Amino acid sequence: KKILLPEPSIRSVMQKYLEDRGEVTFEKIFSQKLGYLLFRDFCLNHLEEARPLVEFYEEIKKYEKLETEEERVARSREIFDSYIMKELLACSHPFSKSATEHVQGHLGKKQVPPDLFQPYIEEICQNLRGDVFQKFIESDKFTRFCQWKNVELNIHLTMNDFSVHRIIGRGGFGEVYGCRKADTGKMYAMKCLDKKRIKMKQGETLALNERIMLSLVSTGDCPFIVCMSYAFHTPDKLSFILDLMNGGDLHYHLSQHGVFSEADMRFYAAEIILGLEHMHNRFVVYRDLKPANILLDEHGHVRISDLGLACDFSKKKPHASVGTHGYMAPEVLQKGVAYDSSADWFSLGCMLFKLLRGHSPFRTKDKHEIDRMTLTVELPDSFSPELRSLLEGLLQRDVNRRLGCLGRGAQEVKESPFFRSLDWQMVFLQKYPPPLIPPRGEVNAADAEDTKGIKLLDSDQELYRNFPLTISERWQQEVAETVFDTINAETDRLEARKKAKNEDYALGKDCIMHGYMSKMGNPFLTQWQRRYFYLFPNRLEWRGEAPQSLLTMEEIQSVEETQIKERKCLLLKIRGGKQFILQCDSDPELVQWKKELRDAYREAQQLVQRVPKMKNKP
Amino acid sequence: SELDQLRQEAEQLKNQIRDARKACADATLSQITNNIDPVGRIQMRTRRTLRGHLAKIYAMHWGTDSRLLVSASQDGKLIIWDSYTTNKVHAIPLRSSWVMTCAYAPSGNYVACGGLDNICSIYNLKTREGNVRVSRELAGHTGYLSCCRFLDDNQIVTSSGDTTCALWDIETGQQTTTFTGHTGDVMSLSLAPDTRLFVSGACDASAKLWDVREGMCRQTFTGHESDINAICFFPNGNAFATGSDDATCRLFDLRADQELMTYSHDNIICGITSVSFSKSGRLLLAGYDDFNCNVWDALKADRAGVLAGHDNRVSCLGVTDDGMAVATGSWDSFLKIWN
Amino acid sequence: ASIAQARKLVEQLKMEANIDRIKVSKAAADLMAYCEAHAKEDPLLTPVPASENPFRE
Ligand SMILES: O=C(NCc1cc[nH]n1)c1cc([C@@H]2CCNC[C@H]2COc2ccc3[nH]ncc3c2)ccc1F
Ligand SMILES: [Mg+2]
Repeated sequence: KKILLPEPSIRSVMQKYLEDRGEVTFEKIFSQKLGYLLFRDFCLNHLEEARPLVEFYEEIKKYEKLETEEERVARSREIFDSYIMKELLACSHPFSKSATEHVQGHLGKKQVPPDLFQPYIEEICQNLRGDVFQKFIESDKFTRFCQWKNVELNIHLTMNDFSVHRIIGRGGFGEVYGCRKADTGKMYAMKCLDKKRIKMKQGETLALNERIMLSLVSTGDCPFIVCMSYAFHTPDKLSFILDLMNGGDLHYHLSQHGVFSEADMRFYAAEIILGLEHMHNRFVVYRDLKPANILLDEHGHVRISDLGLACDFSKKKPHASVGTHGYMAPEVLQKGVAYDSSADWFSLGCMLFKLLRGHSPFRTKDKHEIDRMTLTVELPDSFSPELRSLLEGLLQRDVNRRLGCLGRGAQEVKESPFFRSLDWQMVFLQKYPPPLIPPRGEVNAADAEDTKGIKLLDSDQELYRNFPLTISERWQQEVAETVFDTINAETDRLEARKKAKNEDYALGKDCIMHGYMSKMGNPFLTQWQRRYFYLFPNRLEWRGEAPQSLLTMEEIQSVEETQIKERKCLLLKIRGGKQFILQCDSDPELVQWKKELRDAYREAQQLVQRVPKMKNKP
Repeated sequence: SELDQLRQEAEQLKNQIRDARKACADATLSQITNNIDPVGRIQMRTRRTLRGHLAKIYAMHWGTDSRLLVSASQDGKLIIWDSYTTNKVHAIPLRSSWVMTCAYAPSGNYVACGGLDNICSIYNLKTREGNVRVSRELAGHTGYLSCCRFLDDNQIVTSSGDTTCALWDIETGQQTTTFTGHTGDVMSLSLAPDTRLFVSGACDASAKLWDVREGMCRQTFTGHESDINAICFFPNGNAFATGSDDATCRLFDLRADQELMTYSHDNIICGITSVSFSKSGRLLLAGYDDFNCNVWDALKADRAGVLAGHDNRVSCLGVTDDGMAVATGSWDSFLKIWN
Repeated sequence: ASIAQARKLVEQLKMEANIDRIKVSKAAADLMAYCEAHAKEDPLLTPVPASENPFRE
């Protein structure tokens, strides 16, 4: 049930797989979580030239994360008097003149912003690529990177990889469960959607669009949006793996608590703004902002969820009327009129008034009555003048008079005198105490008797081909904080007992690629022999002893991917009408073996044609 | 024009050579030997079968001890077989998979091979504690190495697909002499017994006789209708035989400067891959693409016997220096010793 | 195309032309005389007993 790393022999096939995609640059490996951890694991222990370069980088990244100026004054002297001043006395300071002048110039004036050592970041990188990055690829740490990268590119999730627990959310198209990923033990939420509930309710467009929207946002680790780590589907369910939020939504808590005060709503307001800022920096309009779509974690902090109605406006702006009645902006209800992020800020003012006075500002149960009352605004006397100024600016009907739509985005709302007391860095760090702390576990804390009588055709399943997805930044972070350390240690022990127990057949020759595959002998006996294959420009050998049999590139006629027992395998056709089927241990291996074998026989057969001694004559 | 004159002059010289040759054909070899008794159905059996070589065999060569032989295979390996016990003495893994030819040195201390890597590799065998490794990589050809043969432990002659041959100083790796003259891929070369001359057959359908020490071409033999794949000297050094894709072997005399005999039959249609003479020069053995080796009477051109082994092309053969046996290499991964 | 190449070809054909040749009857006899002088030293022509034959025991 745990993670098994492949043997280091996986490096041969993986390094070519990555090089065909340009994934072996410094800009692409350094910016990966597991890659950075392994790269520094090499620079700190396995090398002395770049050890002070990385520790300099790590001391700067610590300094960026300092909260107060009182701490930045004490840190800037230490970093300067150690990684700049001491290196400069030994003359081995490999940095430009402008870098030292910028840091020293600020220290004399004693102005220490979190971006003080940013000029060094550009140069520490330049000194780590092209030279130290090449010695790193030779080392055993980059092999370990190939082992881990093979696991990531071989992810195929099903319901059996999660231990599903209680229900924490009920909707019109499915349920949301709290689950644990047994792979690493990370707690998640599972959003299951019924395809048969999707076909009847004509909701095929929403589920498809929700996955696209989750993919745009689930990067960068936003604490105020419910982000996605994986997406998979069973023959009758769609499954999203999302942040765990087992505290109900606000639409439920608003009934149990009543309306919130200005100070209690200020908390929920600030966090929702930072979440909207994250979607707007990624060109996503939510246009469904209502208390039902704001969940609470175990501590009381909130996130935005259900991006089904959100659309992308990075190239073309929407105009259709989509949202919940009472929160839709005036330009949203008007079909034919375009709109951008301005729709969210109006929905915010609707939701924030509902937390203060218990109902939508435009209320008392007819939809057409709400559409008209807000199309073309009185505020109670129990509102502070700063709160009035915020809602008045947020609920302006004209798009040119509405706060947050005047050219600066979310920064305009932050500068409202209603938030004059907040430190938004402390808001982002979730440092402000939430007003309502959810209980230990209630029922239907996220809700709103007919069934169906229909089945799913093959044509409906074709809309869910490209539904599987794995967010790379999420999986690496999940592993880095759980088992990345203890697994590396266990694999180091197994690879050490193997070397202490055991001459390689590939070095010194002209080998292209080597590794493990499984050829089939007698199919009726489910016979699968696992041999170590060596690919040469003219032949393909394998052993288990020295290689006793092989297969020449002249024999190969075609290479085809086929299915054998619900598993993807390679099919080779031989000159004598014979067939030869191989099976790999992972998807990247099968993709790489197929590509290299196709190129090997096509190039060998074209070369033999022009050699009179080797070619075939009548 | 001068280029027109030099073409007409080269044309008249060709006619002059043809007439000078036709002036020496008073009789034929068939008439001269029409009195000696035939050899008589030469029948040989397989005595040893050399098993190994995971793919096709492209070339072999006997050692001067008439006991050890080396072979070059599609599996990128050289194997130095002990023919008396079929024990693999050395198994040399090559740095390149595309190997086409090999050779055993007269002293038995070195072996050489090469191919589409365009390099002749000298592998040493006398270094202490086994581990036979490259002692020199001879680089200079701009085409595939097709054949190579040692003179001594310090000089080796090579033929390549760049339409040239060459003579190397093994100690320094220098290309001492280049033998230009062919207009197609040079395929095979054979050394004269005195090692002062060597012949070479090529894809221009012509063989050529070269002076090793003077580096020039002495005589050029036409006659074949397609590529010349193999060439072998007569035991005394005055004549040689060639094997071609035209399904014929031909005997050429040096002192007569023309062809003497054509070895052909109406049933044989496929081309020849290798040729060799028996010790006395009476028998001409030729490997064919129909998986057979044919034994010819070199003096009467009759077919004596057929070595009917193997299941694919016979790619190489060779007689020992004592004439005790004949080895054959095939595309079916096997070597057989006939006697 | 090359003028120097045409000189080198004409000079080569002169070399191949200005040699001394012999009658085919002479060359054919000398070859026949070699096969006779060594027919008894050829293990393939004249069969050899099993004791002297290294590939049979
Ligand atoms: O079906 C549903 N929505 C329609 C649609 C169409 C396409 N995708 N979704 C739908 C809704 C819900 C609730 C309903 C109330 N408001 C919020 C919304 C989100 O619920 C939660 C609750 C706890 C959570 N922890 N982690 C994530 C998460 C989500 C639940 C299940 C559904 F299938
Ligand atoms: Mg509109």
